[PDB]
Amino acid sequence: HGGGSGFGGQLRSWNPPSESVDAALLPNFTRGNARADDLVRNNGYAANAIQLHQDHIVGSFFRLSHRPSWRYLGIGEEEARAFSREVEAAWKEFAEDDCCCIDVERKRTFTMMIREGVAMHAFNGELFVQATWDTSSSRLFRTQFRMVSPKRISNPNNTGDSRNCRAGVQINDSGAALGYYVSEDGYPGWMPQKWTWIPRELPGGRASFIHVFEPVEDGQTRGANVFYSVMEQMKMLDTLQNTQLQSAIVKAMYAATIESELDTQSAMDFILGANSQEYAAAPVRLGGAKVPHLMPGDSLNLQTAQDTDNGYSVFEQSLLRYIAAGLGVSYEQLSRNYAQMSYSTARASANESWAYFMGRRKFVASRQASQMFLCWLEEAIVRRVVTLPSKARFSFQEARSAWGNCDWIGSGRMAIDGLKEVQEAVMLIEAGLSTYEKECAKRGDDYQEIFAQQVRETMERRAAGLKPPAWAA
Amino acid sequence: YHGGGSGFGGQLRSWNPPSESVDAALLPNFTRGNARADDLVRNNGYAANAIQLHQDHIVGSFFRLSHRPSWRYLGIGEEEARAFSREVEAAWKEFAEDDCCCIDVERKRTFTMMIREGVAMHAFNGELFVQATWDTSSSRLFRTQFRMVSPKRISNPNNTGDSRNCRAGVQINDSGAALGYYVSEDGYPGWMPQKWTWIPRELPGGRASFIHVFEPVEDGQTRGANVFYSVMEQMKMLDTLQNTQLQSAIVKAMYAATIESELDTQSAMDFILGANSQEQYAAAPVRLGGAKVPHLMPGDSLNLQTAQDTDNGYSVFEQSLLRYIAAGLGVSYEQLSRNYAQMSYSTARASANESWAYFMGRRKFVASRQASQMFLCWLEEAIVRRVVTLPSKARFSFQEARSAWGNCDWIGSGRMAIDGLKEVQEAVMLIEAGLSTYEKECAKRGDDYQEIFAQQVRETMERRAAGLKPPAWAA
Amino acid sequence: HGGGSGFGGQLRSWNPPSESVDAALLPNFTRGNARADDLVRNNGYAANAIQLHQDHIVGSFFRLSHRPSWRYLGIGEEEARAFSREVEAAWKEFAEDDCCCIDVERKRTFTMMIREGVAMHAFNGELFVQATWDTSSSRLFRTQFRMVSPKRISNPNNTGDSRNCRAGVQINDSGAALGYYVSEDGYPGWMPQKWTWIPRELPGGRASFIHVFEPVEDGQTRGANVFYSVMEQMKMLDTLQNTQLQSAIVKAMYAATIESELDTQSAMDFILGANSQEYAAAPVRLGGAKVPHLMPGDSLNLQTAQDTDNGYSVFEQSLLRYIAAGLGVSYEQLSRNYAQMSYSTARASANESWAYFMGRRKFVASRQASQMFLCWLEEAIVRRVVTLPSKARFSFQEARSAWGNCDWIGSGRMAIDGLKEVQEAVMLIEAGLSTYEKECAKRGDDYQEIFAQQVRETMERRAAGLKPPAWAA
Amino acid sequence: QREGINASARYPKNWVTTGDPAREFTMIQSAPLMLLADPDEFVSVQLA
Repeated sequence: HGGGSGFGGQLRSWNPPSESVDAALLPNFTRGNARADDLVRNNGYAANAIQLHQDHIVGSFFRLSHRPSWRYLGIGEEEARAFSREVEAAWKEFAEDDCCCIDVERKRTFTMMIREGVAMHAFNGELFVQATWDTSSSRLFRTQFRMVSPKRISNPNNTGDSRNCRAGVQINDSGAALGYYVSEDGYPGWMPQKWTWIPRELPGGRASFIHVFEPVEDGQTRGANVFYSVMEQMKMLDTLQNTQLQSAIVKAMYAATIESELDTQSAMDFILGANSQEYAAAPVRLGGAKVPHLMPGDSLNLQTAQDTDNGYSVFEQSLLRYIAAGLGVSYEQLSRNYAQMSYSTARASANESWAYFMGRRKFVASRQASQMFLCWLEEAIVRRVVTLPSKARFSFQEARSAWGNCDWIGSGRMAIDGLKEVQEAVMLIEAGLSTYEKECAKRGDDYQEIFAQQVRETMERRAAGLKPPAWAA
Repeated sequence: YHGGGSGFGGQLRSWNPPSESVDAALLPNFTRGNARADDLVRNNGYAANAIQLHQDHIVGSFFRLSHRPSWRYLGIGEEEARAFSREVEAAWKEFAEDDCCCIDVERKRTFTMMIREGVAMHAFNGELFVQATWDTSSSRLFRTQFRMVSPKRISNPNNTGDSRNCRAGVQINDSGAALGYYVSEDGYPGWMPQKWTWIPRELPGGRASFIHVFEPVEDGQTRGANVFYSVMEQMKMLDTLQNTQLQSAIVKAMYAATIESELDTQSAMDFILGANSQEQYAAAPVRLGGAKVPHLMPGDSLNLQTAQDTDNGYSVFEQSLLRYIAAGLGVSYEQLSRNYAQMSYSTARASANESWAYFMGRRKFVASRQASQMFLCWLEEAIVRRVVTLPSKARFSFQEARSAWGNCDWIGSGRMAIDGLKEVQEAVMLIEAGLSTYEKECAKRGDDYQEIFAQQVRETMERRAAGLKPPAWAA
Repeated sequence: HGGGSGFGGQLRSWNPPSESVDAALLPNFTRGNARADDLVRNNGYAANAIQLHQDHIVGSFFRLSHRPSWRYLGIGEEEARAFSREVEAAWKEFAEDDCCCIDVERKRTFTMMIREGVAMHAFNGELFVQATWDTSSSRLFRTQFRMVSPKRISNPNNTGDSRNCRAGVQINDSGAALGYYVSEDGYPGWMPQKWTWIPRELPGGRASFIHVFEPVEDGQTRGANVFYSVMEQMKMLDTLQNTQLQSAIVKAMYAATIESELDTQSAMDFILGANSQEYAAAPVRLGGAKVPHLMPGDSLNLQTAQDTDNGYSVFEQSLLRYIAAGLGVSYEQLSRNYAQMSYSTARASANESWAYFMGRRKFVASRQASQMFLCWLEEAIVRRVVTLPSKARFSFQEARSAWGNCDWIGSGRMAIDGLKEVQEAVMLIEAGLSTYEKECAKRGDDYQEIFAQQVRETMERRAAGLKPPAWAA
Repeated sequence: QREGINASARYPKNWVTTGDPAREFTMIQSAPLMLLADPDEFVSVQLA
């Protein structure tokens, strides 16, 4: 009834053409990406939002925590944890390598690649990573990675979409991804953009190509950026602010008017002073306050102008809050209008934003990082630089998820106060309902090396013979 | 009564709604309503915001299982039941969140993705459908994969009419219980035939082939209705309102000044504004210098229109309508609109707790049900392959105790700490007073007590071996 | 004397008839429910109201506590407790069945049953549930419940109402109904409409049918929905918001006015930029300020329009307060409005709302749950899944109320801040005024399984050898 | 049209007529115009 026709007609002419998400998105998929890129590259708010995503989803660092299923594999805890320590050390010394050769592009580190993927998935809807084997064997690990822009995946020869070939993506009957088509760079746009077909999964068990996105309906082959719900509104906001600024420029730039019957040059000389002794018209000096004389017929009237912000600030407030709601980031984070705010309200808003950010982190960054880690781990175990337990019930290729089971640690939730939150943390640990690993992970570190460094600190202190710390006996 | 009769002074004399069942009230335009809902969620920012709020609060980032089989009902020893629960939880934790990502046939979703996609489909569609099937590939230990299917695919085959037993391609018996569904294949591009296929809900052996989850409102309802029905027109018209307000502000701001000269346009421009001295209609563009007060002559004038307020009550009117839509959608207005201003601590707490209660109810009635159904379907295959050892002295087998063996609860994102310190004080004092339990508070926090105790004992022994300091739990 | 004629006439015509509520309601009984359904389906406020009603009366969970009158039945307390715990175990393993087998439709659980029933009683005045014995051997229980909307029950073939056959309800001379004439499903609207008569009570003492509503006076047969005093204002307010939105739309749409004797195309070209050099007249490029040069005899009148919200916010405040009073719900939770109210005021509002909800819960949901629970209990007893005490002085049919004595627990009062209420409960327990089962019920738990779980927890803690919890010795 | 099912392959309708000689009438409504997107693809040969 509400969706039927509308009260007194109303929406009698509106009826969306119900089709699948692919049918809704694909026809203008390239144009949508181009518009998103234009907005993000020429709009301050879009850049602020993507920066907020970058700093919150993963932060400035990302620490691995590899917890293999020893119980599932029938593996003793001692060798399981020793192997975990070995692989953690290898991964941490390899990922942040100053060689920067984790990617063949040699311009990014592991965290930088994760942030690139997060950003382009945010403003495009999906992320593409390719894993390759560098021919050079000088490095212990010859596996590198490459980020791919979503626009680089497209139908070869501009062929139309089919049942199985949708936008350069060959999928099976079940819809699972099978093959991808990629193109080399097109700069300058004058040479052929050739095509290359890459299987998503190499038959050996390794994942040659990984395409991660959050689908909204079955059969969705390409992700859609969150911007789609705010495109026109943010473009209109930018246009309105720009034209309002220009109008204010004009209204302020015109201030006074003089009218007279005689020659304009003489009138300006005898009214505005001018420098007639020297169309350039007649620029005048700016000295002290001056009062002219005028005969009847002439008149010099200043213009009262008009208030340059007659509610435009409130309109900006409403539009910015709408854009923030569409983006999923808090209004104060997006606009930095932290006025008229109370402690409890700011805390609640930051809390909900943090919950959304953590959800997105787990669903994008953690998954892609785990995938990259297992891809590297396959080469590591093949090159036997690490050794699985001999009593392994299942092989690594059989239990990749079990062997490569891992979570991640990003930037912690920086409290507005800190005092209350850390009192809460210490009261939690003393009450025993939480644990050191949980709270250290929340703050942004790992209890293992925290305890190791505590041992180092107390050893140094007792060697210096000054004072034992608050952990001894 | 008098209110429902005719109305004061006629008033609502033309209001005669055709009293009928929700099937007659919704099925004829069900596709159109769902299409409008999809349009709103794809275009309107508020709809997407509400959907994301549902996604992040109904379940959140994580969704953990807890198997609590009715050991007392089944006549099983508690230790044996605990061992069975531990082994099945181990299998589930190594299976559901696998990096294989092969829980779905689509090979691009996780189990949390399953739950959140399903709850979103129910939110903006009224119902959710998941096909639990068996795959022939032996590469995996488990040959069960899932696929959520939009309600659009469930439709009347060959777009024919509907009967007493058939409703939009749904077969219901005399009692009305559904038994089979005609699902149409995807139609991208629309240049190939849309073919239907009939699927039963359960296998002859009892395995649920097609899980359907929704919340009916009255007896006889067959299809769920998205909550957005009552607010479709409000959302659409407010979108149009913001668009037209943007346009009006643009034009009224853009037209700033005007000239009333008797002469030609270019003469007026280069004698009132300036410019000229061109390089090579479009009149002439004036460079933005400074001041440049002009001179005028009789019969000529310059008028700078003052325009008017760009937000003359628009913000407050939109705020009122946002309260309206928030009430309709069942989520807090402040969370929906990012209007976290001029709110007292008590007011914020009240809104947060009522919205959280609603979210938890929705969680238990949708996500818990769907997860339980799919988990028991998986456990069916697990016990078929005997990957888990059933107790020997069971008073009943699994076939008669599907629910008894599959009795489980779920824990999504825990109660978000609005203030943290006060909540932790109340929790610790509850523990001291003995009114709550470790498992209860861990569940409220989004955790479980057994593994947290195991981790605490592990850390205790580790630091004991290191000889640094015992923690706050000894002897 | 006020009720006679009024001051200066005024109500010289307002003389409503004096008749029974059934007499004043039944002729338009269908119309009222139709309009109520229309509002609840296509009104945001109504949907919010019903959702709040169900979520507060019941919420997520709704559990049982079986307290038979062992003192009256002459049964030992320990045997009574053993029977109570066994029947509770059977009931809990039966109710949460995933197949929704308690419903013949097999799509809703027990809590869903209760919530749907209370909601349809709210927006219709009454609830109808029937019990059926299927021949299916797949389950230990053959009794299932089926809901009936008030539309399905009416006078067969729309026959004229009589003294005892009122709206399809056959009532004895005294005033207690005994038979119902239900109608089959109305969809699709081409199959013949059929009627089936059902006695409310089976001859054997089992409630075949149950109809729950609260009457307002003697002789009442059908309930009245909560909208009977509010619906006209509700729909009028909906119309007001619609037309005000339309007015705002058109006022924002029409902003500028062009006046000129010139032909419209040339006028647009020379004034509003236009692009005639290259239906919908002509699109206008949105660009710079574009100061025009209208000739004498022309006008560029910018319409200042009018404020969108001229008192509509205050009007919505007043009307929503009236609707809240009519619905018995607090305006705050009704309209999601919580501004300019203090902690004490909010607590008072929540208190009165919670008191109303607890009364409504007891008088609707508790009664329905008790009825269906005893209906299941009689089947369980006759099925011998549970054994009656040997010392039973009275038979089950005699002591049906005594045997089936039980209460119910729904979602607790989640108060404003938690800490103050929990500490006051703790000090109540210290002072010995409240009791453990009372406060755990008010929190939504049961002291029995609470104690069992605490015993389990402390046993686990002893086994792990970390620390005895706050219950030992 | 009032029920909004104007687009359908087949349309059944059983409807009664009022008055003393009341009687039921059944109706099937259809609008078939089956075609082929490739008219020249098929070839028909009349034999002799």
